[PDB]
Amino acid sequence: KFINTMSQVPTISQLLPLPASDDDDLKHKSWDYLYEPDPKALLDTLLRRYVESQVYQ
Amino acid sequence: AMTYHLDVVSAEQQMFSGLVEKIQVTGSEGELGIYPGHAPLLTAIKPGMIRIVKQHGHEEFIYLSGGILEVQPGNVTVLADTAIRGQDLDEARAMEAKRKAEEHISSSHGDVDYAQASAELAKAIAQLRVIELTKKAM
Amino acid sequence: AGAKEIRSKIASVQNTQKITKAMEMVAASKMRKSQDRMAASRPYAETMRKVIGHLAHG
Repeated sequence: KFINTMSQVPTISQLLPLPASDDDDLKHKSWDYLYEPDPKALLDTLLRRYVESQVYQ
Repeated sequence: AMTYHLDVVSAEQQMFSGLVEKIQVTGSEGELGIYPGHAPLLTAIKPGMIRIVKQHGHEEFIYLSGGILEVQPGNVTVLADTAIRGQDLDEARAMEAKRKAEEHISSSHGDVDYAQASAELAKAIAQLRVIELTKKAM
Repeated sequence: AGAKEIRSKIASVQNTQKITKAMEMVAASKMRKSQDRMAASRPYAETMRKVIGHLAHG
C-alpha cells in the first residue's frame, strides 16, 4: 500500500469472505431495485466483479 | 429540462459523469432506455454502443464491452466491463493462467526504459574489482 | 593497483553512477501517472460495494 513517496507498506488484506463493513451495511432505505433475473444472480456477478476490482486496484 | 446524473465508470477509469436527458443502451432483455425519474432497477447490459444525451441536447456515443446498469433515487451508474465477459471467455483466460504457471516461461514486460538501462547498468557494474581495490569491510 | 586501470575502473563507477541517476529520474516521471490511474480505480469498486452491501441486506 502506497502511503507516501518514501513509505510503502507490505500489506495482506482479506478479500472474500467479504468483510464486514458497517459503513456500507448498517444503513438501509425504503426503495429497492427491480432485478431482471433474480437478485441472487446479480449478487453473485457483482461479488465476482468486486473481487476482481479489489485485486486490480 | 429534467435531467439526471449519469456515471459511466470502468474498473480502470471513469468514462463519463454529468447531467443527461436520457440514455439508450442494449439491455439483456432488449432495447432499454432510461428517462429522468425511471424506477429503481438493477440489470446487466450487453456489449455495444450506448447513446447519451448530455443536458443542452448534446449527444455522445460510447462503446461498452457490456456491464451492469444501476438506477436508483436520483442517480444512475453504468458499471462497465473493460472487456467482453462470459463463462466461455473466462474459462479460456483461467485455463491460460493455469497453464502459464505449469511451465516457467519468460514474457516481456513493456518497459524499455528499464530494459536497456538495467542492461547498461549490468555491464558497467560487472567485472569491476572495485570493492577489492578500495579497502572496505564486509 | 596501476594508475592506468584504476582510471578506467573509476570511469566505470562514474558511468554506473550516471546510469542509476537516470533511472532515478525516469522512475520519478513515471511516478505521477502511477498515482493517477491508482485513483481512477477507486470509483468503480466503491460504488459496487454500496450496491452489494445494499442488496446483500436481504
